[PDB]
Amino acid sequence: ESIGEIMGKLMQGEIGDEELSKRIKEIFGKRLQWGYKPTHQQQLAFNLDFIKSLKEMYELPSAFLEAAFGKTIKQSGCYFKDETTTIDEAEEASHELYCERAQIKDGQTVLDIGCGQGGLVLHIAQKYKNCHVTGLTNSKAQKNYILMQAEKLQLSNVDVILADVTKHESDKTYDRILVIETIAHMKNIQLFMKKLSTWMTEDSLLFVDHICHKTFSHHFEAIDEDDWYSGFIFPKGCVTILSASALLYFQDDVTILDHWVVNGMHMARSVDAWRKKLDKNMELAREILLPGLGSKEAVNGVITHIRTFCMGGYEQFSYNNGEEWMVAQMLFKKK
Amino acid sequence: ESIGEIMGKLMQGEIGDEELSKRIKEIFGKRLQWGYKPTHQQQLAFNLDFIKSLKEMYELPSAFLEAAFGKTIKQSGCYFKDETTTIDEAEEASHELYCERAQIKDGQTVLDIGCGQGGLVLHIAQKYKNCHVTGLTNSKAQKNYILMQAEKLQLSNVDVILADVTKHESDKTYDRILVIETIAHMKNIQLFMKKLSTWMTEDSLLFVDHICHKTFSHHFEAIDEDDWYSGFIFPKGCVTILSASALLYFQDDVTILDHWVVNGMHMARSVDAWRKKLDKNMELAREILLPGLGSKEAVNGVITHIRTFCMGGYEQFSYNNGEEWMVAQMLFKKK
Ligand SMILES: C[S@@+](CC[C@H](N)C(=O)[O-])C[C@H]1O[C@@H](n2cnc3c(N)ncnc32)[C@H](O)[C@@H]1O
Ligand SMILES: C[S@@+](CC[C@H](N)C(=O)[O-])C[C@H]1O[C@@H](n2cnc3c(N)ncnc32)[C@H](O)[C@@H]1O
Ligand SMILES: COc1ccc(C[C@@H]2c3cc(O)c(OC)cc3CCN2C)cc1O
Ligand SMILES: COc1ccc(C[C@@H]2c3cc(O)c(OC)cc3CCN2C)cc1O
Ligand SMILES: [Cl-]
Ligand SMILES: [Cl-]
Repeated sequence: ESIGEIMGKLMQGEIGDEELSKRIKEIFGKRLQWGYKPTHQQQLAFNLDFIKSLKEMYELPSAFLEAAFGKTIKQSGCYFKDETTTIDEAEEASHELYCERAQIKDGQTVLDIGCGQGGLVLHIAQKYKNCHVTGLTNSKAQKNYILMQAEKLQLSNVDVILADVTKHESDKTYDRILVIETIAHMKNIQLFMKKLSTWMTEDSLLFVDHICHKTFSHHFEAIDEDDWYSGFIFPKGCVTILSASALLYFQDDVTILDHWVVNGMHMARSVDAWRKKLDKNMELAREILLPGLGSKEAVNGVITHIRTFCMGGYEQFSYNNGEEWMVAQMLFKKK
Repeated sequence: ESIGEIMGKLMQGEIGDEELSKRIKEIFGKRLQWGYKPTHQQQLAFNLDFIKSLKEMYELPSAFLEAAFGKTIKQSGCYFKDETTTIDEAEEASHELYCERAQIKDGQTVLDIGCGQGGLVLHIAQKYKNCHVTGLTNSKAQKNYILMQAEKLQLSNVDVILADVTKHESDKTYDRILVIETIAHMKNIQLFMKKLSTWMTEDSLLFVDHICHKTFSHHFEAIDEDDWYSGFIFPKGCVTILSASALLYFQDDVTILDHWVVNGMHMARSVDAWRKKLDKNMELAREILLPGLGSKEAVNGVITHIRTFCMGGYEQFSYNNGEEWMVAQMLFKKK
């Protein structure tokens, strides 16, 4: 079977969920074989090579997003206490976790880099009325959504910077900088962390949450010629999965204070909840998308892409009961 | 069996080698059970707790040393290419490895912290005639030995500082600072690395080699009431075994450039070679020690201690084909 063949059946809805899950699980299995080395000597050689290599380097309508994601349209791993925890509850729990670990206190200036649909920005703004909370996003649609929500929620302490963070120049500093699942998209990590440090003072803290593998780093890209999945999900080579410890080697400009990981079952439950909600609201979703996409085929294409992302993410993060791919968190101060 | 009972039989030479090895292997096995956590979440919690805790904190005659250790009396893990590599060859190979990884070049000023009997100091001084090489040791006997050897070898580029490194104050800086298996003895790591950084310029490099476990950190101390070994070897709580990654969290004042580990079989072969050489020269060793110790019983005691250290070290570093306890190496520059 060629890529073309599998892609054909997938797009026609000819692959059942069990086969789809099985196929993607196998692809991730091959990544594990690629990444695990026989000795720690070899593991560190592999990991440091990757780290050294790094140092050399249309939008969906909000109504569709509301029908697939949770209440605040969080697009990052959430935190599920119970088997019965809803996605809305898991969003709030994860916001709370970030506030704790980043040591948010009322009255601080807070910058959220790559703030998405602004769930965390709105959470902090509501909980800490004396905080001034700035979201930074490269999407005008996202900025517009956040500002409307802030207006609706009677929040007066929210602003949004519309910028490519890699290009953004400012003299402004913040007490707290948060980066929630944005760093995977950063082409230039060393320069990224350096830039963030220039937006900190001696009293600031930087909190980063990133998708990871516990042991090794990898680009999200085809493992071989049999891998139809990786390039389907990310048609660009624009996504890097750092190991859980990779950022420890990026302390030129910031210094680590604390380090955690969150088991991958939380991410797995997140993507599962999105997949189930999209499935439930499938008819509605196809209706919402049709105007802006132009044809039922183009609508089916976008839905297949998002649904497959969730199915694949489930297999990735649930692998070995969440003990392969997971979420890493780090707290830093400025040098 | 109480500690007293096992200690009694050990001191009388009543425990055969097989039983001795077995007993010590079991003690190390219990340490592994203590250190490995079921999830990476828990592993990082355990490791960060240890790291946070750190941030709150008679001499043997040279003739005896010559009869137990290799030619340069290296008292650190050596590097064995072949099954037939001698300890003398393994000493030289490890010196060479340090020179490569620390990027030693002719003409540099070089400081070796806790230089022991000065094998590395003498190696660098001989190989790089334009280097000025300083050893720092807290032992007058060690200083005296190094200076005599330098005289014998017609070396003019060696000096030795007699100091407790934790108390040593100087304005002098060095192009290269080497720390070979000394950091385990450092009570205050954060302050240690800070002090070293004040002896560096922007052009300096710092190379650290330390005994480690690949996964977790631990004090070298009794694992329970059945552990007669740990306190026998180190009657003080003065030895810490850092994980292979622990020093990544000590980058307040220095920044990592590279990171390696050396499989534990090299250390295992080192202690094995010492044990075999001591055994071969046993009669001679007892003769050498008798004057300064006063009784045959006191001589037997010192020999039992050193021999058991080697037997125990074998089981520790050879555990799981060298993939538990091993040697970590890191290269840093100043912030
Ligand atoms: C996976 S989403 C996480 C969003 C949000 N932090 C959350 O937790 O829901 C990553 C976000 O980074 C944003 N982003 C990616 N590259 C960016 C860049 N160069 N500048 C600014 N934002 C960027 C994307 O628009 C996206 O919303
Ligand atoms: C395990 S030996 C390694 C010696 C040598 N680097 C080698 O590789 O053979 C560690 C050395 O650190 C020295 N040392 C321990 N604490 C010290 C201190 N506070 N100041 C200076 N030297 C110290 C000891 O005297 C000992 O020689
Ligand atoms: C459909 O568009 C998208 C929707 C959501 C995301 C979120 C992104 C993401 C990326 C993954 O590879 C992943 O593995 C399971 C999980 C997640 C969830 C959180 N975050 C880090 C990216 C998209 O590109
Ligand atoms: C007998 O006195 C001693 C002789 C040599 C040492 C060397 C010390 C050491 C300590 C260990 O616990 C160990 O585990 C196997 C191995 C080694 C070899 C290298 N170095 C890091 C310490 C002593 O206290
Ligand atoms: Cl990320
Ligand atoms: Cl050490």
